[PDB]
Amino acid sequence: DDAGNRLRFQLELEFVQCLANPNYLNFLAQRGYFKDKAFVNYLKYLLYWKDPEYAKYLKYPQCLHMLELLQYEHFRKELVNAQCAKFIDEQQILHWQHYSRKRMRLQQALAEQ
Amino acid sequence: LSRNEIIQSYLSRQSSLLSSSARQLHVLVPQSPPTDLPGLTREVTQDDLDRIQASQWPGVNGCQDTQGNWYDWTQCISLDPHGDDGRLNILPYVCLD
Amino acid sequence: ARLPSFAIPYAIDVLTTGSYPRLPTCIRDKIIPPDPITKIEKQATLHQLNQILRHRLVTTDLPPQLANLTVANGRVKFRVEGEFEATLTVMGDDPDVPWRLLKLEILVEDKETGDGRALVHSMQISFIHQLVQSRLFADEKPLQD
Amino acid sequence: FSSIFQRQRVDALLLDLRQKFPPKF
Amino acid sequence: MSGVRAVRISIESACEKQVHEVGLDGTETYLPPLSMSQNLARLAQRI
Amino acid sequence: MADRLTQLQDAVNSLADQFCNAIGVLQQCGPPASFANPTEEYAQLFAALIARTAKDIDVLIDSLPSEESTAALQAASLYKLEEENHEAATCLEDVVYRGDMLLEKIQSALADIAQSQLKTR
Amino acid sequence: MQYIKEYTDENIQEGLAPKPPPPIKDSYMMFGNQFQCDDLIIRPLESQGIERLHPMQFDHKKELRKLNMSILINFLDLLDILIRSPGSIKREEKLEDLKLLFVHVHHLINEYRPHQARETLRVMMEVQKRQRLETAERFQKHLERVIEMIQNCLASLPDDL
Amino acid sequence: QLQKQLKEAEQILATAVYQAKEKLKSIEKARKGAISSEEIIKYAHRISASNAVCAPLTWVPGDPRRPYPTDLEMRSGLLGQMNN
Repeated sequence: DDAGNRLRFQLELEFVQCLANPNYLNFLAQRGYFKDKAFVNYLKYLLYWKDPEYAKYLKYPQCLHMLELLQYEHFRKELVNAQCAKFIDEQQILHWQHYSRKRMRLQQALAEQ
Repeated sequence: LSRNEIIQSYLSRQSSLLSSSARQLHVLVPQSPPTDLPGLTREVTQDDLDRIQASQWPGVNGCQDTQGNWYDWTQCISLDPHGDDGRLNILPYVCLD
Repeated sequence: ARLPSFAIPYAIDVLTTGSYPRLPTCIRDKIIPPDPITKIEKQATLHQLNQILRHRLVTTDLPPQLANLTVANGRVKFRVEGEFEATLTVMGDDPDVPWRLLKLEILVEDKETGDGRALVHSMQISFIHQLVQSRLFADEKPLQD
Repeated sequence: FSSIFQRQRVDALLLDLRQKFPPKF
Repeated sequence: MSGVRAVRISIESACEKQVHEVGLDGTETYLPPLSMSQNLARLAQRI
Repeated sequence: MADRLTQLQDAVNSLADQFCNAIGVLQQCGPPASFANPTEEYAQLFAALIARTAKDIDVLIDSLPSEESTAALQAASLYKLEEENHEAATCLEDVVYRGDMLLEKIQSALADIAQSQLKTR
Repeated sequence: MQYIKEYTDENIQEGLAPKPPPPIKDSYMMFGNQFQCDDLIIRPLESQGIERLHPMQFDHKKELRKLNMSILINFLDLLDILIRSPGSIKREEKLEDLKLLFVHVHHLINEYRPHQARETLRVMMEVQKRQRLETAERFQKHLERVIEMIQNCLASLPDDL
Repeated sequence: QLQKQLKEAEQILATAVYQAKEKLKSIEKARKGAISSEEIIKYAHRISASNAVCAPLTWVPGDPRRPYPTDLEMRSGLLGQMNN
């Protein structure tokens, strides 16, 4: 099945890079698909993205760290609170400006001497 | 867009100069007719790899300078192309980690 | 029009070992409790604790009366054969950690006066556990006390 | 959505142990 | 590119400084100091 | 970020921005005519800034690498570095092995001394 | 936003009835909204879409200096347009012209970006190699000290005997 | 006097072999994964052509772009559209 495999491939890759989103994670938590165990079998199944020949395709990288964090299951009972999801979002964005702050520090350290 | 005023124009000045910036420039490098794969076509040898590892090669392993100081790719170069106090600061080319 | 710099160390962290250490660990530390201790590391830490316990026993004035000791698995097993069983274990370094009283047991038994039951209830054994743990935290020469 | 009733003597012995060996924080 | 030869690198990932919590307005707190005997104290407590 | 290349990109964009700013200032504001001094000062400052940006772009261009170090010179050096990294790995493994054997021997010796000293009591 | 529900319905089962991972695609995909067909060049060429001013001599630094000077001289000629004949057709060409020049100044230095990428791998490998040897030497010095330490303590012990 | 000196030698060699086994563990993890260089360069281009893993250089809060997929990419993907 070429077309079925193609659609499963593309749909699964949009799902995991979508699963990089903390807000979509809060949506899945509040709308409560995490308590279903078909979903936990799916999330065990989705760890084939960690292979290099499958991680060759993941344009948004973080999804994989959060994917490990999803397998814990104490995690999925959590994230229904929007405050912790907002905290995860603040930490992701504040990490994302990392090399920019490194650039600012390096340019000011060059500027002072 | 509609109006530019002394204070706002001076803000533009300091922002543009802080983004951008006796000679102390890099030593000029000429054109290079021997290049290793296309130009000179050296069969893979060994002198070139030993030069790229250990010696000083001013087009490949670093940027040389007047006043003599050598800077490889991971370092930041401080220069002064103008006759001012303002110093150009070339950031590192690689930035390991 | 400009193409930003290629950020290779993130890609090296992807393709070699398929994860991302680079994210603030306060996510996993705040939300999730830490990972349970596996095997291997357990045996290595127990072996190091056995060595530290030997070297701590040879310094302290051990009670030489009838307390035959076996460093068995990080537990020094002070057992006088008549009456009393103690298991002791240090937590941290060699010089300054006090002792923990992991299991205390009373071997004195008569199945007639104690009416077919234990001579001392676990309430009183736990009380003596607290008392001897306190006098261990008094930090004298501990084993004599 | 027990106590075997010989514990009076053991308890008096515990009090004598408290006195003869005091706790030390 | 233009069919440049690829060679099998095996690069150690640099794991020296791990950011624990990124503070608001900069100031990351690199928590681990990577000790030795305190690892033994951690794993001895956790057993 | 933080490269000579991103510096050169930002310098070229600052050049284009100084072009648009220079025309938009020096056409919007001027003394009327006759068939001011602040505007003349503005013109001098803008010309100086454009010249400085051009000099900086030229210096950064001189700074980057040459048209020597083609990609095959990078690739062959990478190959040689992989081989020497393998050799350094095995050498480190050998020295670690010798140290591990010596450590296990001295550890067992110290354990036997401790056993004897406790058995004498 | 939605959740693939048919495959998650597939996953709840036992035996060997769960499904395998899909095979790798070596052709056009449609992730997100762009296509991202594989085997793409990292720098798509300038001949696909715009003009090309520079020949295959392509000695990057000389042509970058040429394009810098061409940008400045075309700005001066645009000032000559604004002085002489602002209603000319040429200014539209001129306001296109230096745009093309600016595109090339970006398009050359983007061609330094694979090279920089490859080169950072090289220096990382060198630093990697050096650090290994340093630890080796560090450890060997420690090993030597431990050996002689043991030796002198052994040298002490028959002197007690 | 044998014991204390043997102990200090043991401790120094223990820290030495511990740091050496740390570097050996990292080398052995690097041995497990070995990729061709052009695959690393290509993947680095896909990860940082658009700012996905490293932020744009002039970013202020309220800018639409984010290091996660984003609402528009989700609502315009195959996942949002083709099932709905």
